[PDB]
Amino acid sequence: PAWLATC
Amino acid sequence: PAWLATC
Amino acid sequence: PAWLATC
Amino acid sequence: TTALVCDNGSGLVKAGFAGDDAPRAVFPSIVGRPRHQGVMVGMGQKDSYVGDEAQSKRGILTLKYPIEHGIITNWDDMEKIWHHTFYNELRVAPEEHPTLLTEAPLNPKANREKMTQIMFETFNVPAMYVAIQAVLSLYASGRTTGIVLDSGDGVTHNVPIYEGYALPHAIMRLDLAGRDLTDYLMKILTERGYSFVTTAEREIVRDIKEKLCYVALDFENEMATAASSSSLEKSYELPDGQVITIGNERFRCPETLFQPSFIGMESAGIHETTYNSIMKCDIDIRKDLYANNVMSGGTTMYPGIADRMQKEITALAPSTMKIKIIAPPERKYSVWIGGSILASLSTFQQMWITKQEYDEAGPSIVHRKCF
Amino acid sequence: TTALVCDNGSGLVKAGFAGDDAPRAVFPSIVGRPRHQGVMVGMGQKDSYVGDEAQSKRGILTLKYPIEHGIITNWDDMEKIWHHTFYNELRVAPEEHPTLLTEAPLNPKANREKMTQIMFETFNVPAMYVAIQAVLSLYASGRTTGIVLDSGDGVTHNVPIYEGYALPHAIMRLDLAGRDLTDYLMKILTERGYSFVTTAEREIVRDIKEKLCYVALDFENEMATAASSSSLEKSYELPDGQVITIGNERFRCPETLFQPSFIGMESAGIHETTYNSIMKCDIDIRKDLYANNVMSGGTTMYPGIADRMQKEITALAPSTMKIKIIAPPERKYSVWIGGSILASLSTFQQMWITKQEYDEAGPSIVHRKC
Amino acid sequence: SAPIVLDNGTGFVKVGYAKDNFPRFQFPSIVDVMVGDEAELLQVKYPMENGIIRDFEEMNQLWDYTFFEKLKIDPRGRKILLTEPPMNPVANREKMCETMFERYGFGGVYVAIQAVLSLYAQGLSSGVVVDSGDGVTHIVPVYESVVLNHLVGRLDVAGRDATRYLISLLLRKGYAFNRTADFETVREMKEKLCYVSYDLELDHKLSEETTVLMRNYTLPDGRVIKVGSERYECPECLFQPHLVGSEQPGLSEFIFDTIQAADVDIRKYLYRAIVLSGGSSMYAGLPSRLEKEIKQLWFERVLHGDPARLPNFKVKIEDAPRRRHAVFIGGAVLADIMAQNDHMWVSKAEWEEYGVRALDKLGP
Ligand SMILES: Nc1ncnc2c1ncn2[C@@H]1O[C@H](COP(=O)(O)OP(=O)(O)OP(=O)(O)O)[C@@H](O)[C@H]1O
Ligand SMILES: Nc1ncnc2c1ncn2[C@@H]1O[C@H](COP(=O)(O)OP(=O)(O)O)[C@@H](O)[C@H]1O
Ligand SMILES: Nc1ncnc2c1ncn2[C@@H]1O[C@H](COP(=O)(O)OP(=O)(O)O)[C@@H](O)[C@H]1O
Ligand SMILES: [Mg+2]
Ligand SMILES: [Mg+2]
Ligand SMILES: [Mg+2]
Repeated sequence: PAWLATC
Repeated sequence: PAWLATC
Repeated sequence: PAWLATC
Repeated sequence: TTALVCDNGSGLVKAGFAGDDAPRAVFPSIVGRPRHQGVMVGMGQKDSYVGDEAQSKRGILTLKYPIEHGIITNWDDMEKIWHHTFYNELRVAPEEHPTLLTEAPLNPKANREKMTQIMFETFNVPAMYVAIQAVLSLYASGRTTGIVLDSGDGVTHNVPIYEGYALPHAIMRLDLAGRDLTDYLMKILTERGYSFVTTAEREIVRDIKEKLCYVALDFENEMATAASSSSLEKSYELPDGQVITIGNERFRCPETLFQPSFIGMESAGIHETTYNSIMKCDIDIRKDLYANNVMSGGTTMYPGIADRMQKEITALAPSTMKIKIIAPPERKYSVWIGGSILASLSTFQQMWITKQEYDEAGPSIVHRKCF
Repeated sequence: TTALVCDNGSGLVKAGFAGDDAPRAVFPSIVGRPRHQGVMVGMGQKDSYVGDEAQSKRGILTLKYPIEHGIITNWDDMEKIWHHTFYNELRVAPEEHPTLLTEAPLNPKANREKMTQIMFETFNVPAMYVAIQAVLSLYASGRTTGIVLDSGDGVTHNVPIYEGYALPHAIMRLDLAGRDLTDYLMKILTERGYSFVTTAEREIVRDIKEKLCYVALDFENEMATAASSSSLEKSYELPDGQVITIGNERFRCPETLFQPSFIGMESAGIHETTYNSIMKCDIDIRKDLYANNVMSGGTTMYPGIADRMQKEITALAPSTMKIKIIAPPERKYSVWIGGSILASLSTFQQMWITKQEYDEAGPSIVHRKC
Repeated sequence: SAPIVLDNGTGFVKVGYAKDNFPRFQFPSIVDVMVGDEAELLQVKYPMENGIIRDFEEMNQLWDYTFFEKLKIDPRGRKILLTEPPMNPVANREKMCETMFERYGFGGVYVAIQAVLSLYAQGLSSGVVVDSGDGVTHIVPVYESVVLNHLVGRLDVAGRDATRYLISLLLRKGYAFNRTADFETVREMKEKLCYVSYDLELDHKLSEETTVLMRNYTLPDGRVIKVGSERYECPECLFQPHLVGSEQPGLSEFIFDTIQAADVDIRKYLYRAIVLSGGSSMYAGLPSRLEKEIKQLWFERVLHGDPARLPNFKVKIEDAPRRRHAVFIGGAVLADIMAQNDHMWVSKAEWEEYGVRALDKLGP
């Protein structure tokens, strides 16, 4: 979630 | 990997 | 290759 | 009784009849299996998926490429793809039509003979011949000599020929292809912050690679410009809608092909191996090979690849020796065009290896009647 | 007042003292350099490795052979190898030890000049000299007549000699010793399924061919009986623990040696060139050489090469001429034994190339004294 | 005048000095400000859910508390090293170095990789290390004191994910802990009653046929709950990411492919030396289960059903009671080793000029 895209 | 040995 | 020309 | 052909490359199967200027089936070569069990009744819920269906509903199906680096790995998936190609896209029964195949050089004779055996014992084909994915590109170009460099999604090889006489001792092959490039792209994106680890995300990264990725002459100068200014930062949207920005990675990716030291491999680049191969031949034919070298297959549609290769080969070779690259726009289907031309030719008919020959001599015949 | 010898082979190198009957320090002539930049700090890491160290730890180091087909191409690596073999394996100062070198018959005069200049300047030795591997391989057996066929790691050749007088118009040279052989073995293994493209894989193939492959007599009959009967398929283990089977490659490799057409050349096999060299010679020495024909070199250790060689040479040669090919054991060290014997001979001392001659007439003196 | 050690972790944080076997202090990074061991009620943040950082200001508050309350030093020049995942985005370490060089001097830090840190700690020079933290895990090989940097592997399923799956299982059973609290209690019960199944089918049959394996656990409020198959199931959700919702091969197959991607001549030296690090690796029955899984995967992929030569494998996994602080011990050892030369570090100077680019001196 905190990868600016995926996860 | 799929050369039955190396790679 | 190492004959400065051929091979 | 018109013949057909089906180039089953590691990226996508190109299948089409002969005597045509372009193929019909251009469909991706992937097999998807549902991650979950599924409970719906009467609405699809098939136990497998193949072709564009996988790429469409990829967010759930775990994907698998049956063939890797040109060698087959899942014969069941391979024959499933062949069935889907022959009975759904082409809508034809191979029992009344031959089937020309394609394969990369220096591949397992076991793999080739197993392919022939399954094609003969499962589809009841009347004849079945194989060939290289480079002489076909040469035929499509319409020449009779020169060196040919293919960079398919699975492998990357180069082969010289002069007046139709090949030179096996000069052939060169490497396992570098678009998959390693996509892996390196995912790694450098994670370095940026964007994470891509699944198969659908791998396909998205491959689409990004196909869309925006180039090369340059001065890699160090490009790196300096990208680190100083932001004129190279390009944007791309995703199905979710959250746009993203990418910088020097677009051109840092192919540096793996031009510098395998990035990914870890120790072999040299395409320019060095091409120079070595050319040097393995005789000078009287090297003079011409330098003057006409053709590119084919995917992984070479990048913009500017011609200038980089030209500069590299010119710096590696003497100056007085003129050099000219041949990179037309119709390269992704050059092997198919060559296969169609060869199937439409007349003499090649006599070379077709039929069913009775295989039945009486076994698969070992393929290693003699063919290349 | 003693001596010293150092045979520099394309693949290996063997150095030591004279007088003895066997070499002292033999090791591969290679240089390994680290390719994966960035190491764990504190433990320390060297810049380059040589000798058995590289072959022991090579999965991370790219290897380079400073010699190709008997010719030198990396003088820095050659100097490093000389330093390692003169200061570590022997731990002897060469300033008070006259050394001896080796070199294929036909090689660049510039290469020989650079070799002698390096040995004279960068080591400050009292004297030195060069020779031909053929003469030393012959001195090993002691016989003075006949023809000698040498085959190292990257270069091979044949040379006749009669009563000490050599026939330079009959010497023959070729570049098929073990390198194109290893390459063709890699190619056939890829054809079988196993891939070998790196340098560590190249050393693995060198070892597997040294241990398993062997030449045959009837190539076609052996290929037929191997394709029909699976009695020749032999297994070999790898450092990881795997196992790989090999069949007709053991015949195809020496067959490639005999038929360079498989490699992409037009030259003829060793037998044809040997018969041609013997033909250019006079008739009496032709007869005297047909009897005493010796084979040496590491490549010569293929089981069953003498019988096949004599069979071919007899089939292509006239009758009434007994052809007794000879190939004694420990032949790959025959050059070293010949060099040691030559250095031990008192007369040969007068032929030493001292430092005054080099300082006066430069390195070109090597030619006049040779 | 010796440097300090600080391996800022996902949910925990351990600190000591340049040379100390056991960490002097360790406390959860949970969060006037309550940052520190005061967690024993204000807001709960848990900023570092993974190796990434989100609330950099709360991280600064936590570091201030650690340096002023747990520690009594506020220097500018005293070197202090750090830790981070292998492929942690550059922005995280950039912001970390920026704050630690602006708010404080700390001339010279030289952040490093928990893999090589734990490797130093064990006092080794070759082998593969599998760190299993709370929010992320990674795998790093090494041979003859050399890093590959191209076969390193990351995997974002461990700790927190297994805890969430256990919560979902207890919900399926009926017991619910929807409150933000009780997360620590569930973590405690997990680390207390959990173990990998050497034989998954055997454990399933046992749980389905027998009343044993069912335990009763108390809570701080006073009530009691019952735990069953979840005990031996959560290590399976760790082993089977597809169960959690991620598309990855797992752990054993992951390390197997990572090693096979290397050179044959190294593979052996990796099967003979395998170390672990992180509290998540302390699940009972994990090492032998992983060894058996590796053996089966080899038997399947390579030999295809030939057990004649399987015993000639010689696999030797490694485990110790100090994997909980292996990264800390390695950081301390490396700090004590490099405390002499300041060139290898990145002093407070040469920062405004090309500070960010100086951080590229570590990873080419
Ligand atoms: N005795 C135990 N048994 C099993 N698991 C445990 C035990 N003790 C702690 N854990 C787990 O370990 C996790 C804490 O890991 P820790 O914070 O030490 O990793 P880390 O070193 O911070 O990793 P990173 O440096 O990558 O962030 C907790 O979420 C908890 O579930
Ligand atoms: N426009 C493009 N730009 C860059 N790369 C491309 C482009 N189109 C295709 N590719 C690459 O080419 C690969 C397809 O290879 P392909 O030519 O189909 O191999 P084969 O000839 O074996 O079928 C894909 O993996 C993709 O990454
Ligand atoms: N027992 C053996 N069987 C087959 N080949 C061998 C054997 N021993 C050595 N060789 C080959 O011989 C080569 C060594 O050549 P060598 O005789 O040292 O050349 P030089 O005479 O120039 O030193 C090696 O490359 C190796 O492949
Ligand atoms: Mg292709
Ligand atoms: Mg030799
Ligand atoms: Mg950790």
